[PDB]
Amino acid sequence: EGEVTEMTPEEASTLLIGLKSARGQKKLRLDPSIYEAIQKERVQVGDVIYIETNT
Amino acid sequence: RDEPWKRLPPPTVYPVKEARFEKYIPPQLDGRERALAQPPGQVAIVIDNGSHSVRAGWNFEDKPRLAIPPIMSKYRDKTFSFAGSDCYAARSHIRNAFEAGTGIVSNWDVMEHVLDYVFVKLGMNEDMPIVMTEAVANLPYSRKSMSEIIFECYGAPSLVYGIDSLFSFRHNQGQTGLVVSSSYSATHVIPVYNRKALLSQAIRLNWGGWHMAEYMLKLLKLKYYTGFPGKLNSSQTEHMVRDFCYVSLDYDRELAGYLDWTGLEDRERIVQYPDWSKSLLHAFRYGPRPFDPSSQAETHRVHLNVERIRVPEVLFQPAAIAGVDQAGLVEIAGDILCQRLPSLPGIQDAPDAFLRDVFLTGGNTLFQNFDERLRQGLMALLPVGAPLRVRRAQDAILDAWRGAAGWACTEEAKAAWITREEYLEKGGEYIKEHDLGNAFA
Amino acid sequence: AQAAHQALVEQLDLHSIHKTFRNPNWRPNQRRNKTIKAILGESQTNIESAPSLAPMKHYCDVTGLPAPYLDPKTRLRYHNKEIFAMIRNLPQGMGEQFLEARG
Ligand SMILES: Nc1ncnc2c1ncn2[C@@H]1O[C@H](COP(=O)(O)OP(=O)(O)OP(=O)(O)O)[C@@H](O)[C@H]1O
Repeated sequence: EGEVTEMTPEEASTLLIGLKSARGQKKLRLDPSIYEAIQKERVQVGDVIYIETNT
Repeated sequence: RDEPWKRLPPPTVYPVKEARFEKYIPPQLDGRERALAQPPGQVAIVIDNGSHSVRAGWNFEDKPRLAIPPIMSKYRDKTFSFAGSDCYAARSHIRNAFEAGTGIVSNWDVMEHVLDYVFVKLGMNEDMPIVMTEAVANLPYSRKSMSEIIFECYGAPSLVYGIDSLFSFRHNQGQTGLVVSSSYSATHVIPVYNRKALLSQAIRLNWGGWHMAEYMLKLLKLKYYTGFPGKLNSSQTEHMVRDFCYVSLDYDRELAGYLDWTGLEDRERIVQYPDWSKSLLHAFRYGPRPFDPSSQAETHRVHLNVERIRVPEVLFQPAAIAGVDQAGLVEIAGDILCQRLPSLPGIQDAPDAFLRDVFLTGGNTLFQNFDERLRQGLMALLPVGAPLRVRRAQDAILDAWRGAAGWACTEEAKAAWITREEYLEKGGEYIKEHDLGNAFA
Repeated sequence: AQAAHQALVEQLDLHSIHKTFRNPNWRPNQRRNKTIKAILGESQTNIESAPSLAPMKHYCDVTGLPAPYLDPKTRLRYHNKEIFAMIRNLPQGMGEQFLEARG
């Protein structure tokens, strides 16, 4: 759970997402197929999201 | 319905604590007799040039001798020109040595008489070194004029300028941290890396205790709208802020349900001076008790509900409450910790070192729940797992003097003095580059 | 009766005590006691103040409660209809003082 801090495409692919909570933010490296599931949803700058890591 | 004010208890009221005089004139001469008994090189007079309270004393003690405002007043009927706390705030021709709103001295005809009162009440009948504080990133003309008043008017062996918050850092036995000091004129944030201030990237917020007092005066001027029969001085509003304001932990939930009727009798703080149950404006101005019947000891009252948590909140949300177009304290601290210090070459660990000791120095800090708000803000900004430990100094308004007291007679201070012939040769704006003072020019 | 007050005014004085250490050769200059604008004009440090760029939560400026909507006539944030009534019937010369206290 948490608020998106940045949407940074690293390679030119892998896109880091910082998930800010009320206890601290945390970097997160995404697969280039889970990002095409984030991107179908309309997540832009500071939307709170709920990423399942496993499924 | 008579229920909401039938079983309501009688009020517990607090009087006005206006900054009046106090009946003391000591000509203390017992300090020079102890100062002339010590060996040379270990005697120096330390003056904290504070904007709210200039302090002065000798370095071999723990408490300062003189703690006066920079108030002077001169007039005539024989000419009286006394200064300091001897002014009663019943004649006031008061003008201050500091410019109103900024800790940069630009009223030198007042500062000369304030230093005159200091050297008289310490005892000078005749040449000691001077360690003196200043503000961060001081203007060169002010330092030139202060050095000219020290050498030419009085006659001194040497003086050295320093930042008082960094002296309180050096007395608190820290090595590397993020000194956040909320003073009377401005709130500084200074990162310190191995006993050295990184003054190329320190940030001052332009808010302070004087701004607290003036903004509290404006909100009590606009709250009591139809005319309040009473003299609304700035200093009595400052003493209201000193003992009736606290930084709230979770602000947007505390604020919106603050003026509810159920329990307003314990939130409200009331101040003397020498239908209605539906509207909130009666609860906002007057309280859950009924209206003022225009009595003697009823019209001359000031009620405080929102001003307890609205005025000390401007340090964190400045652009909305008071319209100062700058950033909050949490956002400045996060900008320095997360975006500048990892991008600076020459230092090893940006989160693992500066977060070991974040402590709070200045006088505008002794509010209930102020360190916890900053700790929750930095916990919301920093990555998970950083060992954050925010604390405060031991003697927050007096450690700025004690830090320069302990520093005054060491080898680094001896290698940073400016003697009289160095002032005669190098000029006026000469800077011994010490790790506490400003950058050399 | 006022002799004690007169003695308190007399003993609290600077000219009553002779200046045994002030240098009489020094003379003060007239071009002092300036402002920050004048000193910054002399030198043309103290430009380390930084603004912000973020959404601000706008509160009321009559009371301190959170207020979500303003006015066209006077541009005041206000909480509910009692504060709107007191805004629309306030005497002139104060509706600018609320924006002066806000900025
Ligand atoms: N017990 C207290 N609770 C809250 N605030 C207090 C308390 N005691 C003092 N203060 C505040 O501390 C402020 C004085 O701070 P201080 O005189 O140490 O600043 P300063 O060192 O003169 O500032 P500068 O270094 O800019 O000159 C006053 O505004 C006062 O409101």
